[PDB]
Amino acid sequence: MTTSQKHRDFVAEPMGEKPVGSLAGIGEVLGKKLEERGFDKAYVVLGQFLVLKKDEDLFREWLKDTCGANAKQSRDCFGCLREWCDAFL
Amino acid sequence: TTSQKHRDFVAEPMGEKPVGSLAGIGEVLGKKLEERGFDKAYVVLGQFLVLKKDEDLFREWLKDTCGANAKQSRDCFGCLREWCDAFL
Repeated sequence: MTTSQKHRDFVAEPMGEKPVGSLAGIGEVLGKKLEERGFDKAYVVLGQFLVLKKDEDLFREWLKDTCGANAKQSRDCFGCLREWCDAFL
Repeated sequence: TTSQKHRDFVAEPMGEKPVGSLAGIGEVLGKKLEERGFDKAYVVLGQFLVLKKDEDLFREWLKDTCGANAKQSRDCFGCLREWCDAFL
């Protein structure tokens, strides 16, 4: 396995009310910016992922535009949501 | 109370179910939702989640987007709310 332990912890269980910083790739800096834009719980970011029909390009650009995520951060966040959905949705 | 359609939806993961699997979303509403990009039930769940599960704003969005009446929007909200309580 090459994923983070943090990814593995997120994808191992339903997310409930977990904060946005529980997502892989979302450190404290990106998490604060997301919270300031209203994306305060991980499920709100899941919602955007789903409204974009799980499209990697659109979601990763949305994250870049919304909190300044770089390529690795947005890839990690996308992959964590994608695997969570494959497990639970 | 609730329909069997509702109970069937809240009983299991929705996967790739079409938008018409949602309680309240009949033939006409489903067509108008597909026309606007909401072709799968999970895309509507996405909007419910982006709106932070807010009942008034979600039901208003659904009326604005596909013409759902009060019963239809109530049914659709309730099935997404109960699905999330079971699975999210």
